[PDB]
Amino acid sequence: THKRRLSALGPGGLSRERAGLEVRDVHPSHYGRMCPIETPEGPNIGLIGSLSVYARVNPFGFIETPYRKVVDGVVSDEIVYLTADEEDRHVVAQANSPIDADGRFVEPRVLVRRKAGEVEYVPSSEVDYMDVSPRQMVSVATAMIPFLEHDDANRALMGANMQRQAVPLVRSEAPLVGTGMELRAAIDAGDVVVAEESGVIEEVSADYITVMHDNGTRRTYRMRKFARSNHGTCANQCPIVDAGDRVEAGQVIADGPCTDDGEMALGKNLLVAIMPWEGHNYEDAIILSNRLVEEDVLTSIHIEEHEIDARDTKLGAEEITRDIPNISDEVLADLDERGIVRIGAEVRDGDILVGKVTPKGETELTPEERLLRAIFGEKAREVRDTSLKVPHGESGKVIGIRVFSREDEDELPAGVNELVRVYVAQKRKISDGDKLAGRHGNKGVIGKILPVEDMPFLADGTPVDIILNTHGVPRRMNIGQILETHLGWCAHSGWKVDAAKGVPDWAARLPDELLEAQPNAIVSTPVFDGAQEAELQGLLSCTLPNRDGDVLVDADGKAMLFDGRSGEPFPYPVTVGYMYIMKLHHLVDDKIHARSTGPYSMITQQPLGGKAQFGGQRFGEMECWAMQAYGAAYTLQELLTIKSDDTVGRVKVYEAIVKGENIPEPGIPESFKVLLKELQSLCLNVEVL
Amino acid sequence: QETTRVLTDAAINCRSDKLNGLKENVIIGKLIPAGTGINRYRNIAVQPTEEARAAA
Amino acid sequence: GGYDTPLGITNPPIDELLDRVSSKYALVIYAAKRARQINDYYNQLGEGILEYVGPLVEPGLQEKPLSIALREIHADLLEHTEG
Amino acid sequence: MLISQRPTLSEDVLTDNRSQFVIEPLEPGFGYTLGNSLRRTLLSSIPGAAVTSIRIDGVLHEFTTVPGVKEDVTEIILNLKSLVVSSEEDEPVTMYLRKQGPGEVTAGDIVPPAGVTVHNPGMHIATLNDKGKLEVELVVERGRGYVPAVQNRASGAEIGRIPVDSIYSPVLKVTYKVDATRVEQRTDFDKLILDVETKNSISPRDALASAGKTLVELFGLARELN
Amino acid sequence: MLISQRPTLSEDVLTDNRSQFVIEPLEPGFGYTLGNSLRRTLLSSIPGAAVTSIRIDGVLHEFTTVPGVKEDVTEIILNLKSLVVSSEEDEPVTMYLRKQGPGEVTAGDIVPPAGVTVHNPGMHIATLNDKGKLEVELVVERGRGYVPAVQNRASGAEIGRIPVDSIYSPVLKVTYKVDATRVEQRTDFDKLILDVETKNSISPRDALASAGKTLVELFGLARELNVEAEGIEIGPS
Amino acid sequence: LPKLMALELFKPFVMKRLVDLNHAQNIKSAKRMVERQRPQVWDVLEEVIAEHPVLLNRAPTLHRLGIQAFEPMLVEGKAIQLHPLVCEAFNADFDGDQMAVHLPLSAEAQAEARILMLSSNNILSPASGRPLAMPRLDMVTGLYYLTTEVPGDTGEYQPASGDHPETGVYSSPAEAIMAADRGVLSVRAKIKVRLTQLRPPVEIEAELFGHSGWQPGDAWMAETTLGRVMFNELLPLGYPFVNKQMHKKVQAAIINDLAERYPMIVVAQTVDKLKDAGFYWATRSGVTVSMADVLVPPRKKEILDHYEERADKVEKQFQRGALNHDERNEALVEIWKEATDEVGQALREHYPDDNPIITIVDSGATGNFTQTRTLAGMKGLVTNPKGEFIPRPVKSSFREGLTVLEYFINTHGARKGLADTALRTADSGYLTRRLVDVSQDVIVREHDCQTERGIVVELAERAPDGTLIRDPYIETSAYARTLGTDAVDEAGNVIVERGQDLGDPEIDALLAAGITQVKVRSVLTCATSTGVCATCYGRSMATGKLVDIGEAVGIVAAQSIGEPGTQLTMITGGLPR
Amino acid sequence: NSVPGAPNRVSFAKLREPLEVPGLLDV
Ligand SMILES: [Mg+2]
Ligand SMILES: [Zn+2]
Repeated sequence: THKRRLSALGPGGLSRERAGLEVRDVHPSHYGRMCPIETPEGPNIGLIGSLSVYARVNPFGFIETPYRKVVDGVVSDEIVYLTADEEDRHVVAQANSPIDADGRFVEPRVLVRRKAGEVEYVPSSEVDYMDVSPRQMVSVATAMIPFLEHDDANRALMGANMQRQAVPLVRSEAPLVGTGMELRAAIDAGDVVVAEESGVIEEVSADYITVMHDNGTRRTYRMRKFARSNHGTCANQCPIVDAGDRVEAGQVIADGPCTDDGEMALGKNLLVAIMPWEGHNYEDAIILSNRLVEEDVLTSIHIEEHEIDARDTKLGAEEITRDIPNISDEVLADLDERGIVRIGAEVRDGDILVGKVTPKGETELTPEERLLRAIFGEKAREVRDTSLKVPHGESGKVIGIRVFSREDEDELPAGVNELVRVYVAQKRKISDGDKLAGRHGNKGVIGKILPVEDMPFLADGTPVDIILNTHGVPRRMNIGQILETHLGWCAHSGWKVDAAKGVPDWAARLPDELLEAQPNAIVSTPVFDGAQEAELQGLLSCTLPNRDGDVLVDADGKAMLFDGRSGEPFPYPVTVGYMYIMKLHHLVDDKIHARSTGPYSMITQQPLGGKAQFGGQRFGEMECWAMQAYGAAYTLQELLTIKSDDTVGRVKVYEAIVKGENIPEPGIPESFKVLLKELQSLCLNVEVL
Repeated sequence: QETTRVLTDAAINCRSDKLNGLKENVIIGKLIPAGTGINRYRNIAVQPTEEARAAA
Repeated sequence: GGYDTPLGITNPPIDELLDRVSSKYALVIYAAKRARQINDYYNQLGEGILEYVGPLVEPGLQEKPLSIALREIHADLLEHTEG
Repeated sequence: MLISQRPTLSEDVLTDNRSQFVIEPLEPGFGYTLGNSLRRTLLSSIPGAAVTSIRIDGVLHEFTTVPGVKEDVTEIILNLKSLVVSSEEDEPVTMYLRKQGPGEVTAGDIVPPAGVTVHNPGMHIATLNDKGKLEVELVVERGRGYVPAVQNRASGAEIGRIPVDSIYSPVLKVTYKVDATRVEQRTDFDKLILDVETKNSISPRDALASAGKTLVELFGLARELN
Repeated sequence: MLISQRPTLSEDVLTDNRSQFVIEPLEPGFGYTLGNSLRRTLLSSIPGAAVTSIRIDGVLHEFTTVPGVKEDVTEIILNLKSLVVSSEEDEPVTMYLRKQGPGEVTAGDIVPPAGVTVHNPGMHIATLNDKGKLEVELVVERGRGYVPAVQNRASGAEIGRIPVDSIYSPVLKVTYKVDATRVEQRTDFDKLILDVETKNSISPRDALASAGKTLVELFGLARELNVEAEGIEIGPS
Repeated sequence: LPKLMALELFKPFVMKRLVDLNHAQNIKSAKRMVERQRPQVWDVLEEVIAEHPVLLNRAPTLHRLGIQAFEPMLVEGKAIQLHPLVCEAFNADFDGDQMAVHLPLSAEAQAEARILMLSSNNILSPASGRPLAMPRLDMVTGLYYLTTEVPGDTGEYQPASGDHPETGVYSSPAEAIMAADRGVLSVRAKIKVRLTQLRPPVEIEAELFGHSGWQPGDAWMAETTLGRVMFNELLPLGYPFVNKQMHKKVQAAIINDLAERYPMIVVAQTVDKLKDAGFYWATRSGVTVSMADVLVPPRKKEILDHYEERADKVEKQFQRGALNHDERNEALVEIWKEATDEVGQALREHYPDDNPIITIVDSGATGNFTQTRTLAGMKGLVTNPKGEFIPRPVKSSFREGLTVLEYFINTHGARKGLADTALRTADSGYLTRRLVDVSQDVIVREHDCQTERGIVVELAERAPDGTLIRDPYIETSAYARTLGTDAVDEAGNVIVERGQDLGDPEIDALLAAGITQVKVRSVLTCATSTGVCATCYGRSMATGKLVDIGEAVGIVAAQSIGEPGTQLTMITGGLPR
Repeated sequence: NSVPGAPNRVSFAKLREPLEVPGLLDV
């Protein structure tokens, strides 16, 4: 989706604030060519478009679209790429049309669009051209979203935008229910091993596959193993087949990322509950079950990279070595012969990565410390102890070691003698507060990781996975999760429809040959032509039970459940079932920041905040207005003075905290006096009285 | 905005402040005359009863 | 009247305490200067004695002098003037 | 009236790993809380055996591959998480597993030291080719419940040590249901049946009566102790 | 196993029969193992006596009128309900309260037979206006727990004896809540809060030991399969 | 409080304390020992945190109460737990927002936290005097289920005497708890008990007592359900009974009265008990969503067909050229709006009341019935991104399943819908900011200005066919005011004198007088030089009493007006108007 | 459906699709 992407702004294009809110909206010419759904939620609406499925580029530089052409009520297969300009003159028919076996219409009266785009209803005489399909207004990532036609387009914009931010897991079970896109998606993605030549398998490995082509020659295929992303995710690849298989050109041999069995997978199938419970689902709060963390089913992979070099200075050169200034040896016994640490060390924050040391120069010391150095009998050296250490809240093993040097023929920019890189990976458990969502735009964070026993559970006693709250339903208009709840439990359950004498009217048309299901099934519904509502109620009417004769889920799709806390059954049947969920990338180490005392700017005395900095917390304006609204002015005098800009106070209040003495009075903000000097620079007798 | 002409005329006027406004007192960073800033409230003598001081 | 037992910071209730000061502000500065006298007092208690006195009410085992000054106020043991 | 008798128990065996347990008579509405009590116990409070950590000669860390095998290490970790074993004594003894040649790594191919047994010998682990060699040692420890991974650096173990989360759990699924007479002359009594399936480590009598002994241990201060 | 801690019990003394209990420490998750358990336990595991059936002379057909007193019939019913009596005999024992003339009848005004006792004899029951001679039949038997009012085995053929609910439990209200304090040193262990409401008959500490003792007596059924089983140990006192 | 971040924050303080007892030699063993995170820091940490306030912020800053104080304690993990009622003041949702951290060090500011900035005592609106930590959606459905009244329940008060007694009488409430916990007595049934601890309303204890209806130890019969019983058990002892179904407005009146006549500390206690019980029954209320729960409007089709013959006649008359474009356009607008109104009325008329779907808005929790009409029923008319309505119209529902085309039209009002949001919340602080600017010298200066001028109030105008009808807009107009003029009657006497706070009993008294004009002191007549006087201004919304001297009211006025300007929708009636 | 190593997945397509999806990288 970074590709196929339509952008408005840029060089040779408009200015962002200087373009009005009229180019942003859609026009009826946008139909069939650019999906109106996929756009970022922030200040880019109308600026970033998304290219649809069946579009194609004009050699002149425009969008061309195929359409089926009908002559005299006979629809041909004559595929004609068309532009919107000639489309204005012409007659575009309807996708879901009562078409009878030739291209012939049952009805004579058909909905149609004019060149204005107004929806008119016409007799079946003028129609030259017909739609090829449904989903023509739909982009690619839009097309993986089932039951779109039953929920809000705004929520569709939300969760549609959310699915690009999914993370890979380590298991990759296929989703229980999808559409005809996911198998069709990854085969053009090119992260998955596609069979180039139709041959037979000769011999595989864990890391390579040596194939046997039918005509003579062979070929090996090195799969990539644990490659680092641009964001630090896992790009491991893995074989799925055996060593002697007659394969065909185009087939899947091995998959890499989130895909499985030829199709994408953003998570797992889980058992869902729809009750509100003890405020732990309070306004989109989400809870979990204990089994998943212990069965590790949501485990993530994160690779973080560090890099530093050895350079030259005016005095001399930087040094990478095992020789350190004054330091412990416990912090050295995991390092190699020549500085850097060895393979497979587990670090904590503050540990030393690369031994880096530079010369000082020739300075003087205090006589008191020079005395102590005579007392402890150790002059150190004329160098500086400035080595590479790990940033904070970080752990994990180091896998790869990459290292360059100027004297060793390595091309690298000037002033530099030597380079090194570090790759640090880490298994991370799922914990509280992380960003979880379902496909229908519903989302939220993890409040409480429960034990396994305080949990809703069946008459057969099977514990539930998550519980969702009621009130996300009405006002956000997102009942498609309920739809796939019923259909999902139909899939886990399985059926065999007992119409041995006569098919019911819900199932009288849809396909044939479908009226059974072996459970743990593999099903799909397309975008606009999937199931219908009485059919959904119809599949619930067959209820192939787990072990014994047991209708746990009634004809209204609810179950009777027990208290997992005190024990008694609940006095109402509860909507429950299965839902396919997913996990995103906003972990708690990412957005955490904290600081008592650190680095500051050189221009101002303000704290500086970046990646390797602790971060600083930007305090605004209306905040100060509300501080005035309390009138807690001593707080304000604390904030803007001893915490912001006055250097000479910071040592005083910090040292007072050290001794536990009184809080000193906040002195004059010296940053204020800087303005006065600027006024005195410009012919101003300014004065205080 | 247009701060130059806003300053240079008052410099002819040689006008001053009264420190009465409070947003200005944020700019100078001194205590504002609002909330905890009134002199009758920030100038409290604090001393015990002598009877409690007889307890010692 | 009879309400409940309070917990920690909400102990004591401010409802009796707002009776003692006409405003909230002089209550704040009142406890503030008192607590300044106490944090004077312990770093005065360490070395040689001065005319600084206190505390009037017994503390807990480990208690900060802010709440100690609050309980001095709720005990109703001293007075003040305005400015 | 104070109807005066004492309820009893008996067993109806369903399979080797699954069976029935009936308890009657009862106080009215009572058996719900006892049922959640014993269920809530058996989901948590049974000791067992679990392998803790391993070491393979061919690796230094986790995320590499052995030449000759088909599978990466972490998939094997997830496989051996699904094993079952039972300890006799209480100390961290070691194990071994070595194999050469093409084939499938079965759980029954492993050499046990004296005192432990494994209840699923044909469970798949991995596969190899002509070119591959198998080497793995296994450290099994005794305990209860869930434990997360311990730190190697805090511990005194070697470089090849691989800490993995261990779960001590014999049980798979616990459920129950009641039969309430409540006859309409107020001599009311109920009926409880219990069904627990373990994962073929111990009998339901073992976790059942042992957890009951833990309960009787648990309410000692609930007695006339105070 | 061994729990590597030891939980303790302590009572807190409010007013007379308003005891209050806490237990620390417990590993997760064991407050809920015994909260509703001890609730139903001290609810309905201890025997007791209560009013079984009553008959008053002259209240034969008109179900709501007693002449000579202010009170209607249903007030006498509910007022006799809150009347503590303790006994030992496995039988519906008969009692008689009777009084002529005006007066304010109290709980001590009835003659007790042997085996029963009144634990609040200074309780008010009834007021007699003028010259209304009283005679009330009373039946009390033993039993456990709370019962609904039994339809008596006459089905219309009864002389006018009135059966009602019998509250054999001497307890009055069980409530509780949990907390999970000391989350780091104890590594997320727990905190128990108990509150019990009790009649004046005995101390709730006495009922505590007996009922929980019967709870221990009840799981001895679970105990008598494997003596050589593996339970988790607390330890000595 | 997350504890790694906490220990990361409180470093110099714990570095002071750990050396004081002899765990360390110096600062260097202290700081290094912190960087090792040795396990000896933790029991120190609980000592150094307790009795120290903290501050928290969420961007953007709309009004004053978006930063409030607390006392923290430790929480396992890297997530910030939070009491739910401050989400109203934060405008917060559990989606993945951020919140900020602030911390004073000077104990003066710590007292500023523990007295003014503490969230314990900022309960009401500074703009209206209604509360903000007034409970909401799930507590609303909890109390609403727990206090609704259902006839025909099991074991309900029978009386059919002649064969058996009345049978709805119980001595103690805990008796009814016990029988309720057996399956015979049902929870939501009308029953009769006698209450020995709680207070009956005015009419009952008036005729029972007259002098004082004190209720520690004297009883009185009643007839309610058990849910309202344990509801009023959570109420304070002095307060009488209620016996109504609980609405958000009703509970708003409850918190209003208890906020008036009582000290502040009892309030939060009662509220925390209310969220406890409200969650307890909010669980067992059993509110689900199924596909079968959304019912089908049965004869909606013939209404659609009726307006299809109407619109077919109209558009035929446009096709003939009997009328022009805009006239038939507006004709379709009005006719299809009438179709929308009929399907709305038949839609609400069809449903039973025990649908959990309607029960939300029956409680008035969130949304309205129009959202149900979009859910089940019909959507109707979609605007242009230009702004004109589109004449198609939209006929189906989400539940009926859409076609391509109606959804494709709904794109316009959707996306042009979400365009306006950042425009609103961006442009509001501009005007709001200038309101902060011009008002920045508006403070309280002294106690009393003592002019005699004053404004007059409308005060529930006559309508002499009923001779008194009440002003709806008393509430922003008459309360928190001070009399500068004496209230005079039909000739009589001065019923209310100069200088009272003008609450509800003044409305009762002057309403008993039946007068409509009282000259009342305001801020527009204040004759002070700079600032205004407390008598000129009146009762602040903060305490519910007379404002103090150290206040600058213009700032609170600025946040009050500029704050809810986001929620303005739709000659101009909009916000730039 | 025109995919060699495809697993079976049952659909609810009432219509057919005469033209297949083009190649996505062809843009
Ligand atoms: Mg949010
Ligand atoms: Zn004035």
